Amino acid sequence: AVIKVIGVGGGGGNAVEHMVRERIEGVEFFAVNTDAQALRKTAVGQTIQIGSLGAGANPEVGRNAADEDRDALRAALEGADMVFIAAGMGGGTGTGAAPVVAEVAKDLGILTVAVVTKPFNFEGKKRMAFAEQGITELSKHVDSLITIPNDKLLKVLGRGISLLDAFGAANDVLKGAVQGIAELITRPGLMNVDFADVRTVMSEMGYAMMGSGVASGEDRAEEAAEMAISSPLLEDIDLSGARGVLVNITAGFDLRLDEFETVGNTIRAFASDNATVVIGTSLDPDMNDELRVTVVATGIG
Ligand SMILES: Nc1nc2c(ncn2[C@@H]2O[C@H](COP(=O)(O)OP(=O)(O)O)[C@@H](O)[C@H]2O)c(=O)[nH]1
Repeated sequence: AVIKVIGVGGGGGNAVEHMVRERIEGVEFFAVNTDAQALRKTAVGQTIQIGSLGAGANPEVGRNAADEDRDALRAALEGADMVFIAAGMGGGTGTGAAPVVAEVAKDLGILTVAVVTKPFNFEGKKRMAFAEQGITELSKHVDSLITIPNDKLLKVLGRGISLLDAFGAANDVLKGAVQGIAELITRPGLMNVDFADVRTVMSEMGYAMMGSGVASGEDRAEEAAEMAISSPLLEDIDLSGARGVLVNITAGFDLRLDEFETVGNTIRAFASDNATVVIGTSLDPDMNDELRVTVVATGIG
């Protein structure tokens, strides 16, 4: 199983570095950027410089830069069963280069999943608009596109929170989407899913969203699953309208087979009977009494 994770532009590079620091098991990390100094400071193993004033923040340099290096991108990606593309949309490199990265992955026939953010509203109308044109182009070359509007992450951390901390939160959610999907394959627990099942729920489906919950104690299965369903990242989504649902139960060695059934029944309660629902587990030996449920609805709208 060969899974590659590609951070594109500055924000995406910070995200995959965060995934590298905290470890996602069984995947290869790449950083793609035009800024050579950015890639030198990055702690990711594989880095791919693409491309030949106030012209870096323009998506078209990013697109042209990646069009000029398709063969370099193609060589990094080939041989992969699943590619994840991480980017903060809104800039010049991520917004322009990520859809080229995607098209290259999908023209090689790889299951291609985008996980990207929309900028905070304080970043200005211009970056909000850039981000939306870039997501539109991205959605044409990806099997699933998971969007994270950064403003939802204020819904749990308000305050006069640090700009450092706001973007650390976006790093964390990007990592949770990637790890929620990937480690169902690379780190299965008692109930393993097939790669075919993962393929069926993500493939040629369009818009997706992610939600997560964690819980402890005798009822952790029900409360973790219901916390995921009511995650603010899923607020405006009618889970009964999603054509696909992927569910990752992550626990330690103490996962009970009746807890898996309880997460399953609770998710299937809110899911349409005409959807593809896939419930799998992941084994994290250092989780002791905590149970994580991550829900990915695909094929929405
Ligand atoms: N996850 C994450 N997102 C970021 C970070 N910094 C910026 N962003 C978001 O990414 C968007 C694009 O910025 P950036 O990646 O630096 O521009 P680019 O390199 O031209 O694509 C910004 O509008 C921010 O909303 C970061 O450190 N981590």
